[PDB]
Amino acid sequence: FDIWKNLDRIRSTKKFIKGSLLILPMRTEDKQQFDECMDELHKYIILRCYPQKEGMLFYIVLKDFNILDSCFVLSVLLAFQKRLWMAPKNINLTGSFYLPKNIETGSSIVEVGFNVVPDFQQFQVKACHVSKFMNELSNFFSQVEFGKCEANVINYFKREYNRTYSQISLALYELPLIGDGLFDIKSYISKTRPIIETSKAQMIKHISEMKAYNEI
Amino acid sequence: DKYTALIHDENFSTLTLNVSRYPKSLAYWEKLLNYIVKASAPICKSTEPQLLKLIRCTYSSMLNEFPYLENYYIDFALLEYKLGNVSMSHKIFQRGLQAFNQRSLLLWTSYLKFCNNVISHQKQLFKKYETAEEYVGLHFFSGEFWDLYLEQISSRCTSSKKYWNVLRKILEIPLHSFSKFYALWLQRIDDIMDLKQLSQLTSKDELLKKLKIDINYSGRKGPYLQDAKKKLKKITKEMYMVVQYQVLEIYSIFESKIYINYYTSPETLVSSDEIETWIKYLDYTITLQTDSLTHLNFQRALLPLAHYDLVWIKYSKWLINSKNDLLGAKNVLLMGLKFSLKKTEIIKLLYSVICKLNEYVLLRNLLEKIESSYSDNVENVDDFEIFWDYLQFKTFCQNSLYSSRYSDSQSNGLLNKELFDKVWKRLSCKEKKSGQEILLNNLVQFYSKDTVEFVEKNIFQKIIEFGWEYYLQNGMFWNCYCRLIYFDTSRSYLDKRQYIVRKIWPQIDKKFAQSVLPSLTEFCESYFPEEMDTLEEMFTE
Amino acid sequence: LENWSRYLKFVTDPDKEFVMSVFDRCLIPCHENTWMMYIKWLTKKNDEVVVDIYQKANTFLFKTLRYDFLRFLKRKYRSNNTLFNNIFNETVSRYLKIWPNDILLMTEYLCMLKRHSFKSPKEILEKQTSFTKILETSITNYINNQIDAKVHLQTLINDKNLSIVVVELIKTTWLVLKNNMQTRKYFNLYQKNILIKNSVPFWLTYYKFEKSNVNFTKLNKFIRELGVEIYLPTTVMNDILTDYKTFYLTHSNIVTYESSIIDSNTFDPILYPELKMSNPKYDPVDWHKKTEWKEAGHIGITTERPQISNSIIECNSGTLIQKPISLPNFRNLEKINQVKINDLYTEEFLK
Amino acid sequence: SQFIYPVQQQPSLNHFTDPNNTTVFIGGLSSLVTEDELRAYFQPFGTIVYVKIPVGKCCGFVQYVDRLSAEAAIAGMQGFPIANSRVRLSWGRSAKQTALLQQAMLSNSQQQQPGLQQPNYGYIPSSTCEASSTMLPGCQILNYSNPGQQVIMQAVVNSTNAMLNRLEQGSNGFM
Amino acid sequence: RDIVFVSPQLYLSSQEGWKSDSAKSGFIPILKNDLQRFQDSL
Amino acid sequence: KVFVDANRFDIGDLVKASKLPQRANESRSRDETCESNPFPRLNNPKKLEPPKILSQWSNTIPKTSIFYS
Repeated sequence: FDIWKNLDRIRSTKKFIKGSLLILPMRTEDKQQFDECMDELHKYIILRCYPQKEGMLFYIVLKDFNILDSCFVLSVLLAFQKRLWMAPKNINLTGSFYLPKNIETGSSIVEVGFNVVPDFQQFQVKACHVSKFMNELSNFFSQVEFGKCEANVINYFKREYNRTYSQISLALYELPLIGDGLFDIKSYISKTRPIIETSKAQMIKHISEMKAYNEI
Repeated sequence: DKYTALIHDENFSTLTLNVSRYPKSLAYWEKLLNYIVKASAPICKSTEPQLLKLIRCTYSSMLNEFPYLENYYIDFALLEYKLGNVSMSHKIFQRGLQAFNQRSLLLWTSYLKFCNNVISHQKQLFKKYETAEEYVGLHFFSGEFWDLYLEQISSRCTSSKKYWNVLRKILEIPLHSFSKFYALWLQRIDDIMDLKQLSQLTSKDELLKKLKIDINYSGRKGPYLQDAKKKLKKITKEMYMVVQYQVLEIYSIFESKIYINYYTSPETLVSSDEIETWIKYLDYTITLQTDSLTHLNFQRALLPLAHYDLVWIKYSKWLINSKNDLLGAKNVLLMGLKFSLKKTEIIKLLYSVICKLNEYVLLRNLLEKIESSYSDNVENVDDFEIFWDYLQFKTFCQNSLYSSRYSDSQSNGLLNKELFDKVWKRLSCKEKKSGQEILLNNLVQFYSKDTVEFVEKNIFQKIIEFGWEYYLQNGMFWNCYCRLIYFDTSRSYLDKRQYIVRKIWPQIDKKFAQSVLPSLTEFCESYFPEEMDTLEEMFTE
Repeated sequence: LENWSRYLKFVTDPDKEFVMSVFDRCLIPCHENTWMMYIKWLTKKNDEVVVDIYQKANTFLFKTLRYDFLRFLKRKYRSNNTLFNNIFNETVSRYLKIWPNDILLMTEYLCMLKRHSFKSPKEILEKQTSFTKILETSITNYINNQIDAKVHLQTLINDKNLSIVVVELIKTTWLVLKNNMQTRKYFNLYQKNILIKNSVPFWLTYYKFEKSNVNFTKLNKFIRELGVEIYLPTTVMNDILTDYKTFYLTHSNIVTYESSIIDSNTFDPILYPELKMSNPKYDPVDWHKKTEWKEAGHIGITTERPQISNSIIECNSGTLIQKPISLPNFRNLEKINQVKINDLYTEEFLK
Repeated sequence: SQFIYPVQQQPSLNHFTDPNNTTVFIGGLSSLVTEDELRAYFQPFGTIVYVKIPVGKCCGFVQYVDRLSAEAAIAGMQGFPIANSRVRLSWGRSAKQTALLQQAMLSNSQQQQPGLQQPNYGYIPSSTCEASSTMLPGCQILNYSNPGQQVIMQAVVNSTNAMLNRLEQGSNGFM
Repeated sequence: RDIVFVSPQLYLSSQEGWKSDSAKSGFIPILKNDLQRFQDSL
Repeated sequence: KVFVDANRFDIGDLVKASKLPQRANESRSRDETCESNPFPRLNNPKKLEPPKILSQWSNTIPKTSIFYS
C-alpha cells in the first residue's frame, strides 16, 4: 500500500547500469494535476520530463539509475495513471515502458512482439499488483545490461513517436472521406463496374448450378 | 533551366492538380512519376539541384503515402544511389524495412545485394545478414535470399566451417527451392574426403554416439570413408523426407492457389477464392507455433490483402488469443487503422483492446480525434456503426469521469444533457439518417425510478407532443415505449396496466394497422392477453 | 396444375359457391397455396364455413397453412367461445403428432389460454396468482410424471416445451407482483435439470431479468460460463454477447471494470465478448500430439506430419555457430502418405 | 537433370478429398433439435445454402457457401453438445449424391460440387447477411442472401435491427 | 522556389498548416497557382 | 523499373553500354503504370510453378496427394 515501504522491502531483498536508459510516455489529459504531482516527485528525489504539444505527451527518461531509484519511480507513475480514473492498496497498474533494444537479457512484464516504434523493444506490463510488480521489475532489471547509444536519442524518439501517431491522426482524419474524395471514384467505377457485374453473374450462375446439384 | 522549364510546362501543372486532388489514386501518381523523371535528363550530379530535391520529395510523399511499395522503395533508393549519397540510400532502405516492420524479402534481397557492394567490414556485414536471417529467412519463397547468403559466405571466409553451419541450417527450413540447397549439400558431402572434417560437418561426440563413425581411425580409411559418406546419406534422406513432405504440403494446399503477392494499389480488388486461400494459410501457420514464420506470414499476407480488414483483425485476434502479448495487438491494430478502408470493425476492436489495456487517456484522446475528424457532428454520418461504437465508448469513458448525477439510480448511462443533445440530434432526423430505432432500445433498457420518469418525460413525451411521422408510425417505438415502462422496479402491476392502456391510446387512434398493429400486437400478446382483447377492440373500430 | 391455375384465375376474374366447388374439385386433384387462396376468396366473400374449410384443410394436409389457420382463427376470436374450443382441438391435434415438439405454437396456446380463462384489483390479484398456480403445479407434475385430466397440462410437456412453460412461469411471477425471490428460487431450481438448461428462452429471460437487476457480477458469471456450460445457439450467443457489450458500456464505469477485471488469469468483460464473438468452445488461460495439429490446415484428415526433433529453425546463425551442431532426431518418419479419417459420416449415416 | 517437377497420384473422391464440399455433417443430433435450430446454430459462421435432416436418424446436413465457413464450423463445433449430448462433425457428401450413394450400395459400386469458377473480386468469405454503390475494397460489395436465395449488394444496421427484434421476441417463442 | 507542398487530408480535416513550402513529410507538390486545386475539392 | 535489368539507374547505363556492336543483320520500360494491368486475374496468369525435387530421392515422395486439382 506504501511505495517507499516496498522500495525499502526490496532494498533489503535484492542485494547502476553502464549506459542505462528508460523512456516512458505518459498521457494524462489533465496536464496541470500531472505537473502538480510530477514536480512533487522531483522535489522528493536523472528523470528528465520532456513535453510535446489535453494529450500531454510527457516523456520520463531514466539515466544511470541505481535499480531501486527506478523501482520507486515507475510504480508511482503507473499508480498515478489509474488514480485519476478510479477514485482521486486497491486496484493495480497496467501500462508500458520502453527500452532501446540494445540489450542482452541473460509473466507480468513481457517483450512486446511487434513494436510500432523503430528500435525500441516495447515492454508491456501486465495486471500484477504493486508488490509483485515491484519484485518482477527489480528481478528483470537485475537481468538486463545495455550498450551506450546516447545520441540525444529522445530527440529521435520524439520524432518517431509523433510521426507514427500523427500518421494515425492522418488515417483518422481520412475516416470521413474514405473513397469519395481521397481517390478518384469515377475513373475507379469505370473499371470496377463491369467486373463486379461479371462476378454477380458468375455467382448467380453458380447458385443456379448449386440448385441443380442440390435438388432432385 | 530545365527545372524552371519543367515548372512552366502546363502538362506538369494539370497533372499535378489531378494528383493533389486525389492522394490514393495510384494511376494519377504514376503519371506524376513518369512525367517528372522521363521529362528530366539522364540523372546525374550535373542535373539541377532543385530538380533533384523535387524527385526526392516526390518519392518521399509517395512512399509515405503508400507504405507497402517494395519496388518504389528500390526505385527511390537506387535512383538516390546513382547520384551518390550512399549513406542516404542506407537510410532509405532502412526506412523501407521499418515500414515493413523489418520483413517481406524483396526489400531484403535487394538491400542486401546492394549491401554486398557497399559495405566492406566483414563481421558487421555478416551480422547484417544475421539480423536479416532471423526476420525473413524462414520465408517460403526466400530461396534467393539464402542463395545470396550462401554464395557470399563461400566468397569471404577461408574456413568452410561457417558455411557448413548455414547449410545445416537451410535444410531444416521449409523453403520453396529447398532442393537447390540439398543438391549443394549432397555435392558437399560427396566432396569431403579427408575424414577429419566430419568434425566440422557436425559435432564429434554426436557423430560418434548417434551415428557411429570415429574420426580418429588407424586403418586404411578408404572403405571407412566410403561407408561414412554412404551412412550420412541415409540421415540426409530422412531430413529430406521430412522437409520435402512439409514443402509439398505447403505447395499443394496453399501456394498453388495464391496468385498475387505484391500489393497493387488500394484501388485493386482481390478474388474470393484467393482470400479463401490466404485465411486458411494464416490459420495453418498458427498451428506450427514457429513464431518468426507466423509473424512473417501475417505480415506477408498483409501485402496484397493490405487493407481489407480481414487480415488485420485476424492478426489481432491471433495475438490476443494465442501468443498473449495483448499490447502488440493494440499496436498492429493501430497500424491497420493506419489503412483499412472499412475502418469500422477495426476501430471497434481497437476500442475494446485498449479498454482491456486500461489506457483510457488514449481512448479519450482517440475519441475526441474522431470528433475533430468528422470536424464535429458525428450524428450526420451515413454509416451508423461508427457513431454507434463511438457513442458507446464515449459514454463509457464519459460517465466514468463525471458521474453521480442521478441519485439512487446511478449508472450515469447515456444521459449527459450534452450527450442527450447528441443522441437527440441523431434521433431528430426523421428517416434522413438510418438506424434511428437502435438508440431507443438502449435508452429503454435504462430502468428503475427517477429516470424512467425522466427518459419518458424527456425523450418520449417530446416525441409524443411533436410526432415525426416515420418515427411515430413504426411499431418498434411503441413497443420500446411500453417496454421501458413495463420493466421498472418502482411500481406494481396495476398501474402498469392503467398506464399501458394510457400509452396505447393517445397517439395511434388512427390507421396504422399495417405498421404498429403487427409489432405492438406481438408485444401485447407477449406480456398478457387481456388488454390484447381490449386492444383489438380498439383497433377494430 | 397450369390448367387449374387458369381456372382459378378465371374464377378470380368473375355462383360463387359453384366456383368454390370447382376449386375444391381442383384441390382434390391437388396444394397448400390453393387452399390458402381459397380461404382468401372465402374471406373476400365473408366465417364459420371458412372455419369448416380450414378444419378440412388441416385434416387434408404443411406447417405454414395450419399455423396461419391458428393465427387467423385467433383474429376472429373475440366473437365467441365455440371458436375457442375449435382452435383448442385443432391445436392439440397439431401438438400431439403432426408437429411434435416445436417451440413456436405452445406460447400461442398459453396466450390463447389466459385470455379466455382469465379476464376488481384484489380480484385481478388472486386471478393472476391462481394463474401462477396453474403453471407451477404443472411443472412439478412433469417432474413427477402424473398428468391429470387437464388438456393444457397434457400439451405442456412434449420435450422442448417445458422450456416455454417455465419461461412464462418465471415471467408472470417476476413481472406481475415484484416477487423477486420465488423467481430466484425458480432459477436455482431450474438451473439443475437438464431438459430446461439448454433452452433458449429460459436463459434469455434470465438475461433480461439480470439486466433488470443491474448488478454485473451475476452477469459476468453468466457470460463467463456461457459457451462452456450453458450451451446455447450461436446466433443467440453472438446476440447475447453483443447486447451485453452494449449494455455494459451503457451502464458501467472504469472503477467497476477494473474491479471486475479478474486478476492475472482470465477474461475481461469488454474484450471477452469481442474476442469470443464466435468460437464458443473457448477457454482463457505438450505440443504436436493434439488433434488440431494433426488435422492442421488440410482440415479433412488426421495425418501424422513428420517433424524433426532438435530442429534449429528458430535459432540464428550466430548461436548456431556457437556450438557444433547435433544431428536431426526424427519424429514419426514412417507415416508418410499415411492417411487416417474418422469416416464419421459414412459409418453413422449410410450404415 | 537432378531436378524434376513432382508427380503425385490422385486419391478417391469420397467426401474429404477435393476441398469443394461445403456440406458440414453433424451426428449424434438429438430429436429436440430439428430444421430451424440447426440453422440457428450454424448461421454466424457463414451463409447457409440449406439445412436438411432425415427424421429417421440422428444426422444432419448444413451447406455453407465457402469452405472457410465450413472449416471454421468444423473447428468450432466438434464436441459441442447441442440441446443434449455431444455432436460429432465431419463433411457430409450431401444431398442427391447421397441417394446415388445408397443406390451404389445397392448396385455394389462421385461428383465434385462446383466450388466457384475463377475470381469474382466481389465476394469476401464468411460474410453474413441479414434480410448508393461506392464499391470499395472495404465495402464487400457482394453477399449471398437466403431466407428463393439471391445475390444482393450493400448494412450492419439491419443485422442490429434484426437482433434487437430477435431478442425482444427471444423471451417468448415465435422461433 | 515557386512550388508549395500541400496535403488534402489536412485541408479537408481543416487542420492548420495544410500548405508549407519546406517539405515536412508527406505533402504533395503544387505550384504557386494553388487556387484551381483549392477550388477542385469543395 | 526495378527487375527488368537496366531500368534500375544503378546498373542501368551499363547494359545499354555493354550491348555488343550489332553489325550483322538480325523491353517493358518505365512507361508501365498501375492502370496498364488493372486486374491481373482477369487475363489468366500461369500458376506458381511446382517446386523442384531431387530425382535421386524422387521415389520417396508422398504418394497420393490430398485434394486433386
